[PDB]
Amino acid sequence: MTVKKLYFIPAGRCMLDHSSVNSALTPGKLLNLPVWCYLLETEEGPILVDTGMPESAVNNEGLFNGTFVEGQILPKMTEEDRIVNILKRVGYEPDDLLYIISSHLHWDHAGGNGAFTNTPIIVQRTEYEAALHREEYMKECILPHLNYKIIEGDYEVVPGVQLLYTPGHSPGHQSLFIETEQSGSVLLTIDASYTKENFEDEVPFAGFDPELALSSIKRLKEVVKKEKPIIFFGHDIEQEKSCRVFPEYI
Ligand SMILES: CCCCCCCCCC(=O)N[C@@H](CCO)C(=O)O
Ligand SMILES: [Zn+2]
Ligand SMILES: [Zn+2]
Repeated sequence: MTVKKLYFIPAGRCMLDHSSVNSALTPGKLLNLPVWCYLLETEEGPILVDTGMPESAVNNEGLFNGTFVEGQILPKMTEEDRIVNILKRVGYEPDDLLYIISSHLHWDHAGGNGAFTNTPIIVQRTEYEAALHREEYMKECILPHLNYKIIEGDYEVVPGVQLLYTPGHSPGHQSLFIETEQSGSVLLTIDASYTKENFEDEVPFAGFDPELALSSIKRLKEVVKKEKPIIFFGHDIEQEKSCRVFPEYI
């Protein structure tokens, strides 16, 4: 009925201009933000939520030089942060995983997807379709021959693991509502809100369709009012200071 353990796994970092976490701010200060993956230990097996950054980001802060985000996004990734290495240190190989869940196919969430060539990768149809043509998607995040499990809308992965369709930040973004043995209800917003203030205070942040993103935040607030979960945001430096991280779990 519940997930046995929910692990927060640091998967490197990325510098992002602060105007991407609060659209009102003047550009020109970068923030060193966490990149997360999550590992769910379930009765049916281990499930990995997101896959970190692509190998091209390893020791390559200048990855986005020459692109429309030059100077605004700089990966902070070492060899240790490649998802296969993270998993091996934790105690898994890619073919051990039951599912991969892609919140969305942005570069720091699906950069590791190519490592999983057998495991089904659960991703929203609207996200998959966007990734095929929109400029903000890297080739590494939309590789053609992976075992995609394309879904549409809300979806129950296994008992205790619910996906909530939360488009706006990206065209097919999805968040997770998890029931854990130790903590009960947990909401992982992922990038439906980078920070607590994006969520609680509806502070605008980077997104494909900010209006739609706000509607998804409103939807999540309805879920929160009903379920009273503990809530974790996508790239929140303040919250990171108090997060239990691997080998601790919730
Ligand atoms: C030109 C190749 C792709 C350029 C990537 C554009 C960035 C799109 C927005 C994005 O992926 N933001 C990241 C946060 C900062 O790394 C995210 O959604 O987590
Ligand atoms: Zn994103
Ligand atoms: Zn993100």
